[PDB]
Amino acid sequence: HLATAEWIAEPVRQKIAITHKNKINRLGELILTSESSRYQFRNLADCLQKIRDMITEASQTPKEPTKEDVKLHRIRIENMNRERLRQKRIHS
Amino acid sequence: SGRRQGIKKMEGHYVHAGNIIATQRHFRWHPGAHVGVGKNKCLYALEEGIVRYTKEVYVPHPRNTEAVDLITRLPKGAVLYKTFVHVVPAKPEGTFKLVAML
Amino acid sequence: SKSKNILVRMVSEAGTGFCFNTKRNRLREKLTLLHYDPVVKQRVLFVEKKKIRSL
Amino acid sequence: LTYFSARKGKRKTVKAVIDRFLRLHCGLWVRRKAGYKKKLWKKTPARKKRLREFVFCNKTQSKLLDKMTTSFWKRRNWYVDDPYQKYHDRTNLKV
Amino acid sequence: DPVENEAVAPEFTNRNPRNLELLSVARKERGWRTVFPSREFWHRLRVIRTQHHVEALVEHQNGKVVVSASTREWAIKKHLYSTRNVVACESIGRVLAQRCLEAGINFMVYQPTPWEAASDSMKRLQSAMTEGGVVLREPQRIYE
Amino acid sequence: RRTPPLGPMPNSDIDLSNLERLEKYRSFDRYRRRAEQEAQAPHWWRTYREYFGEKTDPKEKIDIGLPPPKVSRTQQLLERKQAIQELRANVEEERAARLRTASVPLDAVRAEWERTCGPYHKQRLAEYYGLYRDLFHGATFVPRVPLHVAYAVGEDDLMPVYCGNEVTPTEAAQAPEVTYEAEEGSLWTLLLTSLDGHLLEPDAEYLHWLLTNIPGNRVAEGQVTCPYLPPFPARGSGIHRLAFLLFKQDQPIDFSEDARPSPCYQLAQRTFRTFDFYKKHQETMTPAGLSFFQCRWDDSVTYIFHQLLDMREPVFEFVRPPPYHPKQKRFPHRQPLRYLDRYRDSHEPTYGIY
RNA sequence: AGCAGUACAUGCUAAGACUUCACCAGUCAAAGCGAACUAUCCAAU
Ligand SMILES: [K+]
Ligand SMILES: [Mg+2]
Repeated sequence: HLATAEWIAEPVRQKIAITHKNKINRLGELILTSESSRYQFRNLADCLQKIRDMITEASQTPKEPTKEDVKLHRIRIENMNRERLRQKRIHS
Repeated sequence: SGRRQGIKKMEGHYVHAGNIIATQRHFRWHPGAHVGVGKNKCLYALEEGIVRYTKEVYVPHPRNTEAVDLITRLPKGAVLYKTFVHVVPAKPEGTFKLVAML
Repeated sequence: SKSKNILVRMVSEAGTGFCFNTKRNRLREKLTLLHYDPVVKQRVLFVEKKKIRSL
Repeated sequence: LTYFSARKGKRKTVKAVIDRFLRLHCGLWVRRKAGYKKKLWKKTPARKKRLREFVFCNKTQSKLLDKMTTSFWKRRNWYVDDPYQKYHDRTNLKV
Repeated sequence: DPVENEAVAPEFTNRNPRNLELLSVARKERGWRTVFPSREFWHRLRVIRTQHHVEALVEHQNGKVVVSASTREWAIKKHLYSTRNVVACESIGRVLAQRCLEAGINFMVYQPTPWEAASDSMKRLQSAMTEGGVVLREPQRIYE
Repeated sequence: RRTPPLGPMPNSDIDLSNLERLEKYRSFDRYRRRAEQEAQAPHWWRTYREYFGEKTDPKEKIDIGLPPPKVSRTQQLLERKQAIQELRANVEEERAARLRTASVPLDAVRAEWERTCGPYHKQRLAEYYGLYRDLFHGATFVPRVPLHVAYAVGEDDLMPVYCGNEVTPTEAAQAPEVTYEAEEGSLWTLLLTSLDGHLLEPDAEYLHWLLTNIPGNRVAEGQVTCPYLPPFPARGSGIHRLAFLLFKQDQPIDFSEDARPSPCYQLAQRTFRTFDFYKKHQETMTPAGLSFFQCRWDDSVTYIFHQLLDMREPVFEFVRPPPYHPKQKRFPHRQPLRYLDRYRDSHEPTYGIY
């Protein structure tokens, strides 16, 4: 349960919640899964390493600027044209 | 002293992506839908599906000087035709599967 | 003894040591090229160094 | 091929085969392409890449290589950090 | 115990014709390398110039016409001195770009000939489309 | 062995006796114009159109919409010709065109376009988006009545719906503002349907909104047969079609059978099929207007599932078929070492009995 | 025909195929990364 995680710092829990909202379920539980290995030891180690990267990435405020994925590029152009269609209430 | 060139996959045959449909010294069969061309004019499937041979109107690229000269000298009303080979995609690109119930 | 084209080895100026053989006309000065260099993963100046064979 | 050595009365291995081939425990033989190191200047990148591949021998060749080598060369080995370790056993092979 | 609203089919069926195209996973018709123009697109801009009129179409690779602007239309014709000049070609681009955004069409390919591309009419028509939000270049297909 | 052609062969009318005297194309464009025309024509031989062209019923699509308005062509042509002569008379108009400074008012163009070609262009767009295929099982109507739907985004802004433009679920959280030209005494039905939203049945739809017996343009006074529900496209399910349908009633209609509770948060109760709904009321109401937009998942959708729908949010992924490999053989002659990796399921070393 | 022109990402990697045929050798190639974005042994190192 991310919100009530004493071990994680309160500013970090907020940043993790927005960044990894897609992982948090209806109950507010951050869910991490790994299936990259046959052995449960390696799978569990992958999940724990994921938790560590989340806390580290959260505390590193200057997120590195990087080239967007090709999927993001068109979505940016689509979002830009969608705003172009927005109009203003003529009489308000 | 002979070699084997020609249609590897006949009409209605099932091909996988990368299958060589035909090999030719010169363009005898032209690439249609989902059919790639190699450096040696080899025709290969770009998708999985059924091979089809059709007769389509031929329009060369505007910068293909040799071919553009031919069509410009044709009598008006005359259309060039060529044999094209196509692959009809048999399967969809993918499906949407339920993966989580958050 | 004589050929129209010469096979010569181009060495990268980066000092990595990557070299590739290339063909140039016999009656030409030492060739310099911006050939791609795998070691540095980018294009780099290449200097003609040694004659390998005559075609 | 020597089937019965003069001093031991035992079959002998053809050392020419050991120099050129790798035998996987599953019975496959790996080899290099002929001329992979020769005249690279006159070969296209695509031709050069397939020339440096490690390729399998056919059934007929594999059975011949098996006869030319004694049982020692067919034993299972457990070399440390062997690059071909995973290839010694076949997977999902119905036949 | 089982919520009624939580009944979900294992496979989702999206019948939207543009769904896979919008996601960039729909396959374009590759091939036709020896002939002109290419079929490797989802949507294309085609400009038909006649002796008296200018017409610009946005059509799917399957041959359907999504949106179109033509000087034959009275809505456009009444504001034009001439329907066959550069101004008409620029006006068609501006009108078509607006109709494209309204139809959710943001990307398409333009396949002109060497002389058509050089001409000022197509340069002005292309500029109007780009200034109207149309990119005139499609995103690459996502194979993996 | 030769077989006679099964019809007129191409380039057969061309008289070869006087080849020099015939008129040649002389240009790439003229040949291409003729080439495209010939391709469209039907041919007895096998063509690309056969295998790839869609197979649709030859019978013409039934028209279930309002009748076309009556126009006097003679008077219309008269006024238009006089309008162009007036415009061309101005010296400033000719100078602007010659100097390439003239432009057209986009707003005035769209106003006239809505009155004239707009209904037929909206029908073409609806046909391209499959609305007729999915809503009326291939039946088509011309949206004679321009339907203006806009979503109030914030206080001073409005997100319009223009037949396919993308609107986010956040912008569609509240019922939109709907306006149309209706004469006094008329009664209308307005429904909002999600063609691609249904999570259980492929062919079913969700009734997001249904207003019936609307007197004129007063949408607020229309009976709320189904309360408005925001579009909830599932995450990873792609782009969904949301279509507003305006029906022109011929008389007051009893929609008790189609009524739904207020609030209606049961997906079973909102399961809807426009064809079945229209089929029972075809006698009394005619499809008049059409608007639609494209919607994809956004953060606001999660609120709809957890709060409004009281369910867990379903997530989907686009899954491609597993790569094809030929049946593995015991001896893969001339294949690279990596051939064995194509048929390997685990990357970690295995030890068997040891 | 036992070559030439002219480029220097004739880079890397990798599904699936072809092949004079038996072998050896030879040939084509999607996607991806990065760019552009228009004979054997022998002998020399
Ligand atoms: K659905
Ligand atoms: Mg590629």
